[PDB]
Amino acid sequence: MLLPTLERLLERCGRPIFSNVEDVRMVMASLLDISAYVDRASTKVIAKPLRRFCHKDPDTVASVMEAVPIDAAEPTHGRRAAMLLRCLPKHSCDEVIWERAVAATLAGLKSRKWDLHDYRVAMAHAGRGGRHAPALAAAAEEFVSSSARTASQSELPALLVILTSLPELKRSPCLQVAADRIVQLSEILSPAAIGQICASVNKVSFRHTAMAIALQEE
Repeated sequence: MLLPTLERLLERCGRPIFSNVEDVRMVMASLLDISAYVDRASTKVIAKPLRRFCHKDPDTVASVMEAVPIDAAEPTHGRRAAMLLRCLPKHSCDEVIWERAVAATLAGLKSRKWDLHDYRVAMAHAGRGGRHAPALAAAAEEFVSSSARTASQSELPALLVILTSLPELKRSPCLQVAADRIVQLSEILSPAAIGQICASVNKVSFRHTAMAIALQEE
């Protein structure tokens, strides 16, 4: 609800200064509630101790997660899910919570009210886990389709990162669809952008003559 109220208590939460379980549980409930309502900078800071207690025990995660639920049609709660997956351990996490987050991400992917970085963050963390439920990647071939309809120079690096990161999408024709978009959008020569395109294409051995000539013209 209030961002600055809970930020000063992080130093007393990561270290067991507040040895009481209930006090840190209420603090973590407030932190999870505000995690949806953050800026682009405090998102990194809030997850520093929360990742540790999330790694500690799935029941500790659930005691706070049920206190503050997660919605998929809202950008802020979609983020809440994103840093949930950020803090979710790759090993000490029950597959039920993983599937619940997967369903939330599915409904959010069909919502698309989230900010542009939310999809990248959620997909990166899902790939980091990668233990179960690749069904999102399934729906991904539609989402990467929808972005391909607009596919402006700003969203193109994120779209191709999403495309070339998923193992199921490595050989999908939407790669060629975005490839022809790159040809049509060859007038944009932003160095960091083309760096991202190169870091996306090099993930696989993608070969396309039009990309080669168009990229090597400049």
